[PDB]
Amino acid sequence: VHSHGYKCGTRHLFAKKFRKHGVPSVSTILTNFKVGDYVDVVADAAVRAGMPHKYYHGRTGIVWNVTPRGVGVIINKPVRNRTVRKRICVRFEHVRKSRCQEAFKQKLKDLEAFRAAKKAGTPLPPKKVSTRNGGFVCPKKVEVLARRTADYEAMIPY
Amino acid sequence: VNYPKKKKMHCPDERCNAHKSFKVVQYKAGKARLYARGKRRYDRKQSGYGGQTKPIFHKKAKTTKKIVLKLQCSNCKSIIQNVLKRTKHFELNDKKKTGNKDPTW
RNA sequence: CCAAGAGAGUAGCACUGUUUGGGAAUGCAGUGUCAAGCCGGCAGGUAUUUGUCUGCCAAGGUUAAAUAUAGAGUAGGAAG
RNA sequence: ACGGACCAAGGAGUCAAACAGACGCGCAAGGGAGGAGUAUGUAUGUGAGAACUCUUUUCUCGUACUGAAAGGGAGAGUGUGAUUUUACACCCGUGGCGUGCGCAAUUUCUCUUUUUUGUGUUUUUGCCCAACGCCGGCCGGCCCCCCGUGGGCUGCGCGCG
RNA sequence: AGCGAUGCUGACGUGCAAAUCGCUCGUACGAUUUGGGUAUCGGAGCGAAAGACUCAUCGAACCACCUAGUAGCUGGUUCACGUCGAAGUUUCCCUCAGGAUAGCUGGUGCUUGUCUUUAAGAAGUAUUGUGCGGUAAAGCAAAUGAUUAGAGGCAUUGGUGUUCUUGUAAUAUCGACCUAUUCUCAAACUUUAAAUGUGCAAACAACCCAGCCUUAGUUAUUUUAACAAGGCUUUUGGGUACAUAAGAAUUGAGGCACCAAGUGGGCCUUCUUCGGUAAGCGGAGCAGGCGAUGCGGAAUGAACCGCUUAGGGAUAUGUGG
RNA sequence: AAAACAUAGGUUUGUGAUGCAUCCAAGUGGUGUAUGUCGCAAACUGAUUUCUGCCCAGUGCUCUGAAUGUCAACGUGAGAGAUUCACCGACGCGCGGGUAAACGGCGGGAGUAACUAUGACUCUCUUAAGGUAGCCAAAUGCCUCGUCUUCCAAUUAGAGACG
RNA sequence: CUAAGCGGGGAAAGAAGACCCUGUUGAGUUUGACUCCAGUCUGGCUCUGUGCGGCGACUUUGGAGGUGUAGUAUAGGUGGAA
RNA sequence: GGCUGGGGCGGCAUAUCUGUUACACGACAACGCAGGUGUCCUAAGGCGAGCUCAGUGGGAACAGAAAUCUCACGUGGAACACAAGCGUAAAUGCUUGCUUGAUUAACGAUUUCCAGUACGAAUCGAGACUGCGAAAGCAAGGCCAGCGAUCCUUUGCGAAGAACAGGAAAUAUGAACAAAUCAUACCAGAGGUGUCAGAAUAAUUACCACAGGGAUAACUGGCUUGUGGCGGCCAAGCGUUCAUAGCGACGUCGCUUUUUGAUCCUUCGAUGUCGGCUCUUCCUAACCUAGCGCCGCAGAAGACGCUAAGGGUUGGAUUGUUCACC
RNA sequence: GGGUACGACCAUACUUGGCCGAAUGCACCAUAUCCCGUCCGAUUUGUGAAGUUAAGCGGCCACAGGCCUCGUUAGUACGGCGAUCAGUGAUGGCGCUGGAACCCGGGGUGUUGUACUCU
RNA sequence: GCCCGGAUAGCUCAGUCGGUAGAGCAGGGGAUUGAAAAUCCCCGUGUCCUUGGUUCGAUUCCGAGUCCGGGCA
Repeated sequence: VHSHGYKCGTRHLFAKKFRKHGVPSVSTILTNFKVGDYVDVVADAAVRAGMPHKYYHGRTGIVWNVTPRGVGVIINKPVRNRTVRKRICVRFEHVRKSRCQEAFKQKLKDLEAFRAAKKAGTPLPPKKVSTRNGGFVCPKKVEVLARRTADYEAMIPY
Repeated sequence: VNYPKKKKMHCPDERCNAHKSFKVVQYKAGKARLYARGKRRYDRKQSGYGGQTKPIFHKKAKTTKKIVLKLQCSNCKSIIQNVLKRTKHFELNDKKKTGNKDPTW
């Protein structure tokens, strides 16, 4: 059985990788928040505080909190027969807003905007096509296949 | 190690909350008492005609013991304890480190 | 014309042990030690001094009835 | 692998505290006596552990909790004024839910019935949630320190018996 | 004679026998036999000592008693049908044949309730949308780490040599070194990098519009600040709904809970994979079994094939012929 | 049933009675011992014979040894009191000394012949002391059927050597 | 279907393996185990007199009872002290 | 004690840290692989500023390869108290400068391991009070290992004030009351457990006891077949000539199981241990016998092979033997 | 469009070499009294004037280097799927699903905000 | 845990009824001894471990963490 640091390491994961070294950007810091955001978790390294244990990068949870430097994310962690919500104390630097949800809503409103426009706003306005289908065809030059060995002396392994 | 001896540090005391000068010192123990309640009791079991009735403990497993500093902020009638890491070496004498730019050899 | 006639090597204390739920001691037993102006003596569950205040008055002496019977009790019923 | 030649008769999950649930069962903030004791004939008996009880005194547990304590202690009603020490009033704390109740549309039905539709609304004791609020508790806050507008951590507590 | 017991591993070995018997034998005037009398006794004795022997009792004698003494263990452990139905696993232990605990289980529930599901809530799943790694793969001319040859230079005597003394000479010279080349390679190498997986998201408790309420939120200036932030908002206050035009399916309920068992040695397998030659070996990972089921198939089989089971009937298939 | 014990034979202690040894609940209890070192007690060794080395560091024992370390009560004097402390302070122990027919123990290191092998010879570390006398493949030797001599046709046997 | 045999098998019988392991199961025995104890010793105290005699303890007059250098000078030194 | 391919032993896989195993989430065993931990450090803490490495070249008395000096390069290849791993470069490094935040808390809130206990260890605020700085800011001792229940002891915790009647509305008790000790408290610390959730513990038993366990060794039997034991293949060489009469190196596959190991299936409420005697029968990888092939077989003799298990197959000595061996 | 400046993004923005540059400006560049700071005005501090675009800077260039980027490779490889099937054994095997890295080719070579300026 | 010798020179040890720094002895020269043997004279040298203390002056005189060696718990 194995050794256990709460920050017990790995091979090639935590290490800060391919030209991706160094501090978080100021863009990172310019960000802005509100709570309830569904944001995803990543690990810089940078400061080895506010830094989750292993579970958590690549997972999406929801923020419940914004503290000075940091934000609270409750995440559902799967134990036995359940997922428990865990509320984790990160400083802001280790988390980011997805698109996961964004689209859904985005579309939903956009669509509504259109659906609404379409009735009950002014205009009227084509989008898409159906799915997939049949068709007339006037092709104009079919081929076939003849494979391997003819002129194999030109090619193949030795 | 070595650490200070006197020390400007916080005293919250009622002769103020502030960072103040303290004398620093390192504890030793006010150990046990005859007539102490425990002792009275210990003694009670110990009485009579039996053999010996306790755990005597013989594991030792390290050697460290949390050093405690006893800090007396002057004004303050306040003494405080403040605990250190497990150590094999210690010292308070307010001397300082020096930086090594000269090896005699 | 006033008296005013109440238990000692015991009480106690140490010590030891044993013993107690009883705790810085519930007793007892041994051993040693060993009390009373009597403004006293005893008790008042944290050691003490110290003081009040509170309750009694030991250490000789006898005493139905209501209880027991518990395994092996004896005369004479009642039973399941 | 063990045990197991045969047949009768034996031959092994009991009584029982506090206690948790479940369920019936009683009554209900009381309930349970409870120990006892009385008590008068059916008539052996009798003035019935066991009959009937029957019960003043109550006893006992229960019908606020919190603090080691010292100790305090719940409509901090609601509402209200409120500069709410107070002082007033006196038939739901705040929100989320709610079988429900209401309304309209909805079918037929005379009307009824009223199918069906469409909604409304309503105490968080209907349940739970979610937030104060509340008792004891603790830090006493705010602030340089301390006090008041007011704090601000905490608990087997309290929130319409 | 006697007293004893050496050999036959004699006899017997359910014997005449709880130690017999035959022969055989030790010794047999002495530390010699024995009778009776007398004494030592259990954690004691005794003991020419074997821990002998001590009344078929003896590395603690025997009686009665405490006692039905104690058991993480052996064994047993006494009617029917129905209904539901496991675990070999979780943590800690002076803990490994055991608990506790959790989990699995049964039972008991409790609030609703899906046929309007484009506004039930759910789903061991897809879809999108939306997140995400360093296995497999690649690769070494990229680094890291490894490895083979030449070719092309520099040389600051690597070695060689001639012409030169000899040259920090020349010139040959072969090496070192340089360099680009070049082979072959990695579990704790690695750019890139899979597949296979892994998070999330997909509705009404929603969207907007107003205009509100409130804030010892933002070193403050509100204020017709901004933002923040939340609270609101009769008949939405007021508005506003699931089309695409294009992209699920399900959903023989969901919500929710009470509480007690029985279990903790497993074993078998496709797949991955470790140890070691190996092993029907050991040792893990996934799923499934078996276990704890039989039926049908594999002349034979716990786990292979097929398939699971009310009781039947009739039919046709399964695997297999 | 012997290679065992007993056993005479060997050797040492302990010990002279208000004792030693020793039994015991206790007592004016017991026994050795109705007795006294030609005595008793206690252990070891195991005819005769012959001899019995070295070590006392260790570990015991022993000591009349030392004397001022230590070592309990015990006392003793010291604060409102409790209460505290100090000094006092015993054998023992430290300590010092003895001791091996007490327990037991009793080395390792090099070199060295010009023929030869061989290494007497000589140097080393080191122990309490470093195993003497003796005696062996011996009930003792692991290597091991060690070796040789010897006996047998042929001998892991024997024996004799060797040791 | 057997008599007399017979001893391969019936993993015969034969005896809840004594070996072996385990067991928060034992003992007999051992020992510088842990932890006591019989025991042995020592001290302390005591029974406990009787003497005559030493040391202690008492505080009583304060006596024997106090010189560095340099102050030819008295040196713990204190103080009413001119 | 346990541990454990039996026990023992050894080892520590027992609390543990790391990296790796381990399937690109997550989780995963071995007495696997490769490593660590019991401390260290008043700065090696903390903060600023400054400064930049590992490394390479070129010069520069002494000085040469290696002193310094200096230019000049140079993505850290260093360096960062330490095992290991992470990170990382106008810094995190490194040097300097300054300091005490390694501080103090209502200390809630938070995470990890996880029983969704725990500790341990971490994370996030708020209050202090400091530090540092120009300032934002940072700063609660690099980050990750390096550490400890109940139980007990101990250390630390208001003086100061204002009382009428509590004057923050003034820290608790010690139960008949006083005043004073003494003692108890509340609370937060330290004091220790490495068998690391945390019992005060030596032998010996072949005199032995007991309960079980084939959940476990010690026989057979069972898998395997390393190990042994047997054959090829191959064929470098050998073998006067000579690859192959006969061989057979180097290789390199076979094959077997009268070896030996490994494994523990079974067996412990029983499967009678050695050897040997006897006695049978069987097997063939045929020693002898029948008969063939080759010969580096002239004869001679042997050798090699086939076909062949029908047949045959010893006495002693010594040695328990076995084996050994004359 | 450039410049300037603040950027943001953080390599098509990069090493390397040429060529060229109007403006505004940057820049180099002088100085060191003051302040300031340094062994040192190199840095920095303080002053800022003479020079000078040489450098920088800029822009471009470049069988440049690098990157960037696509294609190519290759449904191979490599996974997923199977009761099935061949296979000494790995394997290999089908059909059902997915899916490379390198290579070479090809092309590409900073983007663009804010404030300021400069006809 | 109390009891304590040792903390000084190479090793080992002191300071008028208030002054302050020791020998030994390794050592290092001499000298002695023809050179030796035997012997003599001279070298050197400490925080008086480690730190505190009375006072015009104080290792004199003093306090103490410590260190360290030993005895019973």
